[PDB]
Amino acid sequence: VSPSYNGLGLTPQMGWDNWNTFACDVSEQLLLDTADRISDLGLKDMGYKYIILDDCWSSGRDSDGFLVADEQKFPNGMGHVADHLHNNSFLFGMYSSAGEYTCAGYPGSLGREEEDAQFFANNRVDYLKYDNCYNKGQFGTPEISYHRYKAMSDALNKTGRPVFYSLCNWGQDLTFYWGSGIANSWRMSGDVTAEFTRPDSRCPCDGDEYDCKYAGFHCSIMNILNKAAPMGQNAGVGGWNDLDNLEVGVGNLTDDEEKAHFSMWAMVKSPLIIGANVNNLKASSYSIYSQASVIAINQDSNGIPATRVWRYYVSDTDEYGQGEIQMWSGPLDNGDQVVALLNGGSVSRPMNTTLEEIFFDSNLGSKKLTSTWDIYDLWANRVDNSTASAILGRNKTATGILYNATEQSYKDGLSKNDTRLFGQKIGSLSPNAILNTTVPAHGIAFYRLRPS
Amino acid sequence: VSPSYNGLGLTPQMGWDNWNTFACDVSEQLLLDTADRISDLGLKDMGYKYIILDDCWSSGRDSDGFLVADEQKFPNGMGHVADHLHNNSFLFGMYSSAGEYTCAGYPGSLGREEEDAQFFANNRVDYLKYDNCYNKGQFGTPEISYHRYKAMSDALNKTGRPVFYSLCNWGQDLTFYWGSGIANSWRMSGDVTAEFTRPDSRCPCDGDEYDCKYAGFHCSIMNILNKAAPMGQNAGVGGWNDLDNLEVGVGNLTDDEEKAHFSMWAMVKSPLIIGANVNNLKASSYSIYSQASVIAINQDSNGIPATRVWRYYVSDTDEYGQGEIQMWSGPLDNGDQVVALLNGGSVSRPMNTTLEEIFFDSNLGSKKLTSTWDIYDLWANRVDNSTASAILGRNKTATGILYNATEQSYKDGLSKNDTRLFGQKIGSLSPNAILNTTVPAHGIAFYRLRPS
Amino acid sequence: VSPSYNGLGLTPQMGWDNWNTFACDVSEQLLLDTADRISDLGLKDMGYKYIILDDCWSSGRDSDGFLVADEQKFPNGMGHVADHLHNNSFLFGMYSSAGEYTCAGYPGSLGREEEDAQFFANNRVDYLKYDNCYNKGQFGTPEISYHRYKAMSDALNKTGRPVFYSLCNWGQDLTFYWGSGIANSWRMSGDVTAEFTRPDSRCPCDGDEYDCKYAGFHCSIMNILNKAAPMGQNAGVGGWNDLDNLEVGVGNLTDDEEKAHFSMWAMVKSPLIIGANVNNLKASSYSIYSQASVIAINQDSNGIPATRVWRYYVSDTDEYGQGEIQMWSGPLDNGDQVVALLNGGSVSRPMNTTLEEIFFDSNLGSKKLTSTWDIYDLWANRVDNSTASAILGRNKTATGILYNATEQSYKDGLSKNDTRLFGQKIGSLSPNAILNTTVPAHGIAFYRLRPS
Amino acid sequence: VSPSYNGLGLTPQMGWDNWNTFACDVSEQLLLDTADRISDLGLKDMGYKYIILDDCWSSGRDSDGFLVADEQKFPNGMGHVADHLHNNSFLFGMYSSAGEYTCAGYPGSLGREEEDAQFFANNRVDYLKYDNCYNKGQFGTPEISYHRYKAMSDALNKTGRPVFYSLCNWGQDLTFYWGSGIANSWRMSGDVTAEFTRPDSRCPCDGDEYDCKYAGFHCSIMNILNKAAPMGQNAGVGGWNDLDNLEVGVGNLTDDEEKAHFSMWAMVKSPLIIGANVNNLKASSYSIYSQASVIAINQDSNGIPATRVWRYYVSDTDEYGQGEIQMWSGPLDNGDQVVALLNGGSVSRPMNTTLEEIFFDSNLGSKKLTSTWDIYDLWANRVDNSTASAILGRNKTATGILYNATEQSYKDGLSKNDTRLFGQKIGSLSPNAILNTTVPAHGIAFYRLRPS
Ligand SMILES: *[C@@H]1O[C@H](CO)[C@@H](O)[C@H](O[C@@H]2O[C@H](CO)[C@@H](O)[C@H](O)[C@H]2NC(C)=O)[C@H]1NC(C)=O
Ligand SMILES: *[C@@H]1O[C@H](CO)[C@@H](O)[C@H](O[C@@H]2O[C@H](CO)[C@@H](O)[C@H](O)[C@H]2NC(C)=O)[C@H]1NC(C)=O
Ligand SMILES: *[C@@H]1O[C@H](CO)[C@@H](O)[C@H](O[C@@H]2O[C@H](CO)[C@@H](O)[C@H](O)[C@H]2NC(C)=O)[C@H]1NC(C)=O
Ligand SMILES: *[C@@H]1O[C@H](CO)[C@@H](O)[C@H](O[C@@H]2O[C@H](CO)[C@@H](O)[C@H](O)[C@H]2NC(C)=O)[C@H]1NC(C)=O
Ligand SMILES: *[C@@H]1O[C@H](CO)[C@@H](O)[C@H](O)[C@H]1NC(C)=O
Ligand SMILES: *[C@@H]1O[C@H](CO)[C@@H](O)[C@H](O)[C@H]1NC(C)=O
Ligand SMILES: *[C@@H]1O[C@H](CO)[C@@H](O)[C@H](O)[C@H]1NC(C)=O
Ligand SMILES: *[C@@H]1O[C@H](CO)[C@@H](O)[C@H](O)[C@H]1NC(C)=O
Ligand SMILES: *[C@@H]1O[C@H](CO)[C@@H](O)[C@H](O)[C@H]1NC(C)=O
Ligand SMILES: *[C@@H]1O[C@H](CO)[C@@H](O)[C@H](O)[C@H]1NC(C)=O
Ligand SMILES: *[C@@H]1O[C@H](CO)[C@@H](O)[C@H](O)[C@H]1NC(C)=O
Ligand SMILES: *[C@@H]1O[C@H](CO)[C@@H](O)[C@H](O)[C@H]1NC(C)=O
Ligand SMILES: *[C@@H]1O[C@H](CO)[C@@H](O)[C@H](O)[C@H]1NC(C)=O
Ligand code: NA
Ligand code: NA
Repeated sequence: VSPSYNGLGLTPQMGWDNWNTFACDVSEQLLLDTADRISDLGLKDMGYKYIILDDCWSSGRDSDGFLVADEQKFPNGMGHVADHLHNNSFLFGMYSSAGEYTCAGYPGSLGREEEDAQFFANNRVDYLKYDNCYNKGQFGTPEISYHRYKAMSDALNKTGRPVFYSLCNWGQDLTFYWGSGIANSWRMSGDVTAEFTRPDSRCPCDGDEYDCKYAGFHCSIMNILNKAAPMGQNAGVGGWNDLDNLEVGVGNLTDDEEKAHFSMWAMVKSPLIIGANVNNLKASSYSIYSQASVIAINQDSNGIPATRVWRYYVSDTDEYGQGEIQMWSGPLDNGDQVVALLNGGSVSRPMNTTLEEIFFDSNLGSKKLTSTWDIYDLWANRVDNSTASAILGRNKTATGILYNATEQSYKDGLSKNDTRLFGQKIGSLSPNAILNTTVPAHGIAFYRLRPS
Repeated sequence: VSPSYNGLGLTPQMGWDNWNTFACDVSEQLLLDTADRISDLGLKDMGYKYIILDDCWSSGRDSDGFLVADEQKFPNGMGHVADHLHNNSFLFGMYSSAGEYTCAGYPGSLGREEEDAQFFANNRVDYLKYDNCYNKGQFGTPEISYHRYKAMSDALNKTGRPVFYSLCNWGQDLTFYWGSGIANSWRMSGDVTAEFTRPDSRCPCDGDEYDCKYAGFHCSIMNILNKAAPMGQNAGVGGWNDLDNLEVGVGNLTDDEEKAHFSMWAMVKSPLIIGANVNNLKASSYSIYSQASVIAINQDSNGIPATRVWRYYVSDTDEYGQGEIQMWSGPLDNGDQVVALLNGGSVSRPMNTTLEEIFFDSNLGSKKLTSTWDIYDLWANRVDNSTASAILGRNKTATGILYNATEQSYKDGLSKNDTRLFGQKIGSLSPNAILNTTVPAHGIAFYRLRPS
Repeated sequence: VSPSYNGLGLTPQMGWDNWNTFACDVSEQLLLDTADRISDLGLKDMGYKYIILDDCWSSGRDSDGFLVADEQKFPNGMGHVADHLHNNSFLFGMYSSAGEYTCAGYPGSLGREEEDAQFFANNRVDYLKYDNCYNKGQFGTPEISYHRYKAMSDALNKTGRPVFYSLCNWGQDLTFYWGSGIANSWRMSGDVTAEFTRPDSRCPCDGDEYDCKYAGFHCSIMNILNKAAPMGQNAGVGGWNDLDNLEVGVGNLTDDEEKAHFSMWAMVKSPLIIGANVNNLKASSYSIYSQASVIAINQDSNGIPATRVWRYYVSDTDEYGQGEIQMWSGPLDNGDQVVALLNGGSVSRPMNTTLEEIFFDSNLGSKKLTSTWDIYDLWANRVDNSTASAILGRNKTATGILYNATEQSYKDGLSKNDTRLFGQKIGSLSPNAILNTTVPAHGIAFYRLRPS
Repeated sequence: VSPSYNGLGLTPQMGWDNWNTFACDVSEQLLLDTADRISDLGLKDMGYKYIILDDCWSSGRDSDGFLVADEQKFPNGMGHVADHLHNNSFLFGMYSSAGEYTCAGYPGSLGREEEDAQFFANNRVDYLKYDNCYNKGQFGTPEISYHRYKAMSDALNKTGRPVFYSLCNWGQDLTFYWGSGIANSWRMSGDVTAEFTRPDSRCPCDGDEYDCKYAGFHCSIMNILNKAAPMGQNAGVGGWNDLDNLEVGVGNLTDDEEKAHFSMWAMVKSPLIIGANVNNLKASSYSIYSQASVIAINQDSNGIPATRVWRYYVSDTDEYGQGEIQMWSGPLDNGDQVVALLNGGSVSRPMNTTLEEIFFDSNLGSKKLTSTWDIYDLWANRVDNSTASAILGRNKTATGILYNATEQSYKDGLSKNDTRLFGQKIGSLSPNAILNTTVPAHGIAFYRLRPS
């Protein structure tokens, strides 16, 4: 534990980034249309408040060496986009790289940190995603990467404008060890893709290689979760591990795959940044993003990432030879416990645990192991495909259907025993007894345990 | 071999640390009540003399930048705690981190070494445990970690007050190579836990990964012993490998597990720091901590860590799939040999060795291989559960029961053939013959060999 | 993506280097005789335009510390060789090492970069191959190797003469990450040899060890391709991965082995540098080097290295126990796709794929997966052994037989639907259908897919 | 290739070091008695000319900070020992460490290089073995270790006295890459021990881990040879890989084990430093050290370490589970080839090769593969146990029995077809035919091939 370095990131950030679905094809209009949609779907008031403009936004630098926004894409400048966002209670995120160029080859901020931070503050930006392309050999040890990322941390501080600082160096040089003192979150892997298990030659480090020398990209969901597993102990209030944008509503993930993915990102206290096109978002994916019960886990006050209790490889493997099952467990601020039974195997299987496994650091005879716990299904009462379809088609309003965190914070809701934040009680677990469930292929049993 | 850098640590340190059982809930009263108990149990006069106050003791820094003790927890200042300790023939240990913050998020000493060392000397501290949380990217190579730890070594020297300097950087950047010239001991792994074999996702480096890039914590007893195995050659008089505080009397280790753990920590010349709550210590655990014969191994003059002679995996595995058997052997200053037959398997098994294996660096026809050796059981004559229970319940005194090392040092005792320091002769081993014993699951046969 | 650092290497370089076949036995006469032959074979006008003089060319340094060409080997100086080359529309490459000495022990350029770059510019050199022998400990981290290679990059820039800068540090210290900002290409492995699969003790890093600490040499074709596989994502316009000179026409590779080797080097956008003796080049090898269709892949505008889609080990292993099969796929600027079915096994086998695998980053229902694609065999219409033998024996001219890229660029040819650049249409692949072929041992099916 | 940095080490050094058999118990008398014995046994005139005094020779430093020889062990100073050695045509070696202390805890030379080099030159020393104990964190990257070893290289040069500079840093930080420009030889592993295969917990890096982070010691013969295998390419005239002192005549190696060990150290161009006590040396070991034919391999002019052609694990394993077979081959300056068939398995086995395997870098149809080669057994005509026993017992003189390299160099002897340097012709190997032999357990077939 340490205080937040800048007072921000007291819980992981939530929002949306245009990259997965728009790439370099960005504009003021795109950003504001999306923001309007995120507001109208009631997703903004669930906490998805950072509208993060990614790469390809600039056209070069002026005679003073200042970044210039592309005037075709942003005819009114960036500050004007910020103003529209702020006027609808959004926060505005922008992008650069700690290199000569950005990943798409636009002007990068390496050695230009003071001017570039100043540009972002002049344009009323609230968040910076800060990449690792073209870093001119300034990597390879913790100390060199730390000083490069600190250069922009300090420059942003110098502006006097609070900026949520999001590192994007893919875990390179053990970022989880040094991120907290200079940043609010850090990517800890190469880019995720809409694949649950698929090994990819562009992502050469497997799930056990958390200290990876070629982060790459097109890393699968499970590859990234596995990399993140040991890293929870180095995250907490003010500084989070970042498992990359959610692929919910992107590509061809099954409903089970999307539930597993959203639930596990929540449970490890990853940022929850929508990667989908919200104006081209299907019903099942929308109700995943809108599951208040799961977001409440992610937004637990004094948040602690959950711990992987066990992992076993199974003979039920998919088309790519992949198949493993995992149990995760983690404390919650009100005294409850989050439990995940994760079936990464190719077939539906029964999955089981006990209080001894769930309360993994509790001694025999402790009050946690001696007590009875009520099991709540965190996926109960999800917005059904019909209501979701109605809301997306603008025939129904999200107001009164989705939980409004702006009106009543997750903390306050949990205190008042709000049904929408706990899911449904489905039973109880006593000492000596076992919790048994059937878990779909590439799916999850996601529970909140409460003292009876 | 090299001289002790500061004249201290001529044998490994012994004492107690409040962390395992009290965490941040510390006070003067806790410290003095515990110290009184350690004195009264006769554990102080066995050599357990460092009372080490861990994290969470400070409240901030004053207008001069000096550390301030929490005045609620320490109403009289730290120097007053030291005075009480010294008046009962104890030594006083304190804690900081070579980082911006301590592990629990209190003020750290990085870049503040001169003031902080001065604070400790002003408060009459005799020992510093010096952590590795929040190190601001100052790790990753031997040279950078060495200079950070040297900064505090030098600062402590500058005060003129002798301070036993205990490194806590978890082996990071090959500490065993550089610790000796600037420190008296160094942690060589992530934190131990009360588990004999259990792999843990928070401790991602297995037993063979001595050069680990994510030390983590909740590492099992065997995981840490295995990591330590190759490191014995880089320890000795003045500078020791530190396998973390003893879990004897903590959690739910079996009696065999606690004997194996205490015996192996002694045998590799780890510090022997009680991790138990001494005012909530069970009988079997108390008599483990009080085994004079085993402490005498640890406190051998001109101490040499023992060497692992062999390791084999066995089919008898526990609930976590773990099972291995090991033989260790090491020289003792008086010419005797310590031998350990370690059964990490899940079932009781017969275990065997010969003089050739025991005296692993002796040539055929050498006088060690040609001679007959008397076998002594170092666990013979342990304080029985009844006497231990009586002493702990304050119905019997430890005086005249436990060995008094203050009255007569371990060195002197061994010279005078003191029965309490050798255990019981159980037989002899001749050339060509084999030593056979039955060793309990997760247990040990721990012997001292003497020339007949 | 980033712009070319110096405006060169817009596509990978093509040419010839004397090393494989002449070693230190070089002279003006050798160079000009070879160049005449490369011109007359029509290989120059296919794009093989860099005549690269390798090691052993100098005799020492003069009283000013300037490099001196060996006056026995180069009686007229180097600039005179350049002039002859330029007068036949060739470009001239030379060699040094970023060390005290070159690999063969001649004067190296480390700490002498300004003078040596000046020497090369004074002698009208167009290309520098820059080795990594005898680097005086200046390696081990990205930052140190980057600064050493940057020293010569800057020195060459200072001369004002455009020089194509080719790194030869064998991938050491993750060159693919830092090469682009200071160089046009970088060797990414130890030296290739004329072996398709053979493990060699002089090349201790296997195919999966892309981050290798002892690059070595005598690395097999497949060893180097495997190392290169994850690296494609860090290559592109202006800066390429270099898989070493082609062994086509060197040693005893089969015709299938040479086709696989040439096709895969083309497909990953490696430089295509002839390693053969062109005055001692056999017919089958000549027609491999002259396959316009395959060169057009390598010289695709806005070039993207292909991606390895899958790799499986097979039971059909060669004399060295090696056997694997691979599928590669990559985009082409005009919208076509290159597909490679690679049979590294010891026997001829059927090989298969689908549109879903070929278009690996396309979603179900996308227009690429829903469309029908015409399959073109890129090895169709290769110059037959008879015509090749006739041309090599100076009985037939290459004019009107080999494609003339000087007359009409690869880009322009592809636009005009030139038959010589596409191979032969052999069928079509529809959704849901499978592409089936038989692939010879150590051979390849190499296709261009075009929308029907 | 590069020139020798200082003109020395044109072939690997030969001599003797007192450590293995005398440890810290050294004196002038020991050194001169041993030297007299090495002279009288005719071993000096075979090339064993460096008498290397190891650790524990000093008593401290004087008021000027100069090293002081222990006046009890060296009553006349070191220069006087040098004079006696030089007067019997020996060269004198001494020892320090690139650390605060030597390995045995005597004064080390780190930061004292100028004075210490001066001390050695003042005392007429010809050779320095320069250790790596207590290096004060100055390791971990190539650059830091290189600069530490360069500091003493430069200091020795500054004295103006030629000193053969022998590195002893156990291969740490890839010494084979940077040793040549500053030193004549470099240890490339932790200390050898008199075990042919035995894995040891004190030597945690196995045979494949050439880039080892804990070199350790008690490494077996095969462990060290395996580590050395890829390193041959970075050795040659002026700078050699050092596989540690020979264990021939030390401990309990079989005669086959000692022949394999001596032959392989010769063949890879390791230094050949006698580790035995020459006044307590058995007959079989003496005739191993005196095999002129094998020394001639090691002392080949323009020496090239041999290459491991293949390695296979066998089911015939020893008490430690070890068993592998290897073939090595290497060029010799006169055009001959050295071939080793190495049987590391537990039983006698037939071993076979062909000209294609022997001449591993030769193309089919080359003159080496098309020619017939005479096979010479390099172990033929070894001094029999009787003659050896007679010489050692001072009943026979070595003069006229052992080859005298002082009288006639190895180069000259080979030119004159001297029978003593070639062994005995036992047959011939033709194209298409196989060389078949039976090789004893842990033994070797060691051949020189000559064109018929
Ligand atoms: C995944 O594949 C499904 C078919 O299984 C496909 O329908 C999705 O693409 C989306 O299809 C929608 C048709 O109802 C269409 O309206 C939408 O534009 C389209 N999305 C895109 C980006 O083309 C695939 N998943 C996704 C989210 O693309
Ligand atoms: C391990 O579990 C045992 C039961 O097998 C449990 O009794 C121990 O906890 C201790 O129990 C004592 C009851 O006699 C009690 O007096 C003591 O307070 C309690 N310890 C703690 C810290 O709660 C468990 N081991 C330990 C040492 O905690
Ligand atoms: C590979 O081995 C073949 C035999 O299978 C051999 O012929 C090649 O060497 C070349 O042989 C030619 C005979 O027609 C000869 O003219 C040529 O000089 C010779 N090459 C060399 C360098 O000696 C072998 N391959 C190669 C390309 O060397
Ligand atoms: C290895 O073991 C053999 C027995 O197999 C033993 O004899 C050797 O020790 C040497 O024995 C000699 C007896 O003839 C004796 O003269 C000699 O001093 C002794 N060596 C030492 C150092 O004690 C063993 N090998 C060696 C070379 O020690
Ligand atoms: C935002 O609202 C403020 C009123 O609070 C107004 O002054 C400003 O013009 C608005 N900007 C935009 C772009 O809507
Ligand atoms: C700048 O840094 C200081 C911490 O040193 C902090 O108090 C302040 O909030 C920071 N300001 C901004 C704008 O982040
Ligand atoms: C909602 O639709 C998704 C597919 O988009 C499907 O997987 C899931 O089963 C549906 N849930 C319901 C309400 O049946
Ligand atoms: C300080 O260092 C010197 C060694 O240089 C030593 O003599 C002295 O004992 C040290 N003092 C303390 C208080 O540790
Ligand atoms: C002492 O009690 C422990 C349990 O606390 C038990 O394991 C052990 O067997 C007992 N020893 C005796 C004296 O029987
Ligand atoms: C030198 O560098 C600059 C880029 O800073 C570039 O504009 C110019 O083309 C370079 N000149 C040469 C000769 O490469
Ligand atoms: C051309 O010759 C090569 C051998 O050099 C052979 O492998 C191949 O089959 C031949 N191709 C033709 C035209 O048959
Ligand atoms: C010192 O170094 C130079 C090489 O710079 C060399 O010429 C000379 O021989 C060296 N002298 C000694 C004594 O090694
Ligand atoms: C010489 O003696 C050794 C044992 O010291 C033995 O291994 C070898 O067989 C003997 N050689 C002869 C001449 O038989
Ligand atoms: Na507007
Ligand atoms: Na004398």
